[PDB]
Amino acid sequence: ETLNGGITDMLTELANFEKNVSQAIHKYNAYRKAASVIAKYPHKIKSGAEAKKLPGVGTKIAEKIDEFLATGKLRKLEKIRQDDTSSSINFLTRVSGIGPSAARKFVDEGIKTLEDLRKNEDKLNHHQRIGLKYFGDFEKRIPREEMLQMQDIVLNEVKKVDSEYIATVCGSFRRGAESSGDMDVLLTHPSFTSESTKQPKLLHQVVEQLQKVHFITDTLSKGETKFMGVCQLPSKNDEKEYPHRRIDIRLIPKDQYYCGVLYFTGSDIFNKNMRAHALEKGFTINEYTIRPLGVTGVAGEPLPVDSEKDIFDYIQWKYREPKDRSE
DNA sequence: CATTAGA
DNA sequence: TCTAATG
Ligand code: NA
Ligand code: NA
Repeated sequence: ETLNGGITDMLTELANFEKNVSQAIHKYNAYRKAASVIAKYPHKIKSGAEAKKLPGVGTKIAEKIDEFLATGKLRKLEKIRQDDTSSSINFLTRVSGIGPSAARKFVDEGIKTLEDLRKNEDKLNHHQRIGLKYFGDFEKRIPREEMLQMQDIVLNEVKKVDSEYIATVCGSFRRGAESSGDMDVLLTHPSFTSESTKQPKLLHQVVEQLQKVHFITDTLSKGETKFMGVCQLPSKNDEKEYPHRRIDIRLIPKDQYYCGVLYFTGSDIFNKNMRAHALEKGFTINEYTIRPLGVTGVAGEPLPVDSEKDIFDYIQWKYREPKDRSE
């Protein structure tokens, strides 16, 4: 957690670079299992050889660990950190819609900068267009203050469209959080579940409602169950307009709402931990259901959930407010 | 780990 | 269809 800090830090810098800059899946997959285990290690790594005794650590990484142990730096790391090209890839990538794949391509074409991007908006598809368009706003965190405003809006229209709809703002926002990266709305309706063959309109209707009143201002992607777009708070009695914020709404079969809601609320850790608990308690939990575990090894049979409570009860735990779903 | 776009 | 990109 800190005893192995720079080493795992370096290890991860390395990993990242294989993946994005080069296309070295393996190498990259390498650096990471390494960084995974040396991080688990209970003692201060004093040398290569020592590290070396670990699973995943090879001659390769070892060598690296020595140089870094020996001197506060690594050359390769020093070179990459300099390198224009690899620098560029790191940057473009920050643009929603721009992955490494495209990052690479643009670069080799000569688009390195943000400006570069503009002069060639034409080489970009929609997503990247918006991504570029709202680059600055997309990077800004979302105040809880704002979040409450946003939330207030969505729940409102959603209702007006159908009073039978159930929506939930999941994420850190849900768990207290003073800020947030983007709004996630979990949605379901009673006429939509595991069997009942869809009703795409169900998503569509609300997306529409939202655009109608000007909340959603762009669409990154609209499918029949997942909409990914852009929103914005009505810039009041002017002098101050709001940022463009990413937003995603997802339709869920009423019959899996809670797991889904559980899950999305996180935290990444509470999950696992909650996840690990249900196992002993003779169960299984994933994004959608909860299945009693059978002896033969595994087993199935989706248990009936009407609230986040049902889940807890099931596994006989303490209903934990979201606020405290921190770990 | 799954869904949407794209070409 | 495969492949990319967010989540
Ligand atoms: Na080893
Ligand atoms: Na990006």
